[PDB]
Amino acid sequence: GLFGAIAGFIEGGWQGMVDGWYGYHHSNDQGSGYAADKESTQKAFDGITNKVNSVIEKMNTVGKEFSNLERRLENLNKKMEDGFLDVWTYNAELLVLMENERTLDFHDSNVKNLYDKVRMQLRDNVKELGNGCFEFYHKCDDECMNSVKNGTYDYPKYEEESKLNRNE
Amino acid sequence: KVNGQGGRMEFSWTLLDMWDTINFESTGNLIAPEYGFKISKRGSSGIMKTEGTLE
Ligand SMILES: *[C@@H]1O[C@H](CO)[C@@H](O)[C@H](O)[C@H]1NC(C)=O
Ligand SMILES: *[C@@H]1O[C@H](CO)[C@@H](O)[C@H](O)[C@H]1NC(C)=O
Repeated sequence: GLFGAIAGFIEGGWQGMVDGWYGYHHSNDQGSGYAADKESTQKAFDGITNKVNSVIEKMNTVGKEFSNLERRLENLNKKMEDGFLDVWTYNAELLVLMENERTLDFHDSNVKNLYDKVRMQLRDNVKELGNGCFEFYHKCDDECMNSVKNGTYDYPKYEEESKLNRNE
Repeated sequence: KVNGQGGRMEFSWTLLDMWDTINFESTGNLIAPEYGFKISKRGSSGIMKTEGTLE
């Protein structure tokens, strides 16, 4: 879809990531694994909750009998109720479709933004494979991996080390 | 004939106000109220058409 990440450059999902909607996978000599990015996940959830709520709140708002001399009145009544019915059914079905579209794209965008964050952080200290993975030009241990994840990664620290390896 | 009868009874009603006095006069053919219905409670409700019963 729109942001080109989900079913995008990142080709599939992770059945392996159970803690979140979006996250990381890493491998190094210390080990390998899936990690959810709990912030982005929860925030997206809050957004979706707001969305569906607002759909409920905005939507949240007897018969009669008539004689046989009352044919036009009766029909006027029917046409009215039926009219409002048609209008509300339309509004609902439509609102649901459109918001669905928006929702999927919202998720896509979230992924894209996460990826972007990591990329723009890591710079040329890594190779960017284009599958959603970055291969490091320097040794990245669990502290460094967490630093990437928690947004703190140190470029100048691994800079020239990465440089030499990227070159040779 | 209906119910054996070719005669008829045509019924009319009214809502009598608080403190209002209603007056009847007839030289014949009046079918008259013995009783009349105070409204003891007012509010949202309706008439549901059903062949069913309460459970
Ligand atoms: C982020 O993570 C690193 C590595 O675990 C840690 O040393 C640092 O204190 C954290 N900083 C912030 C601002 O979250
Ligand atoms: C009916 O009777 C009441 C007695 O409480 C009296 O106050 C009222 O004025 C009477 N109404 C009429 C129209 O006579």
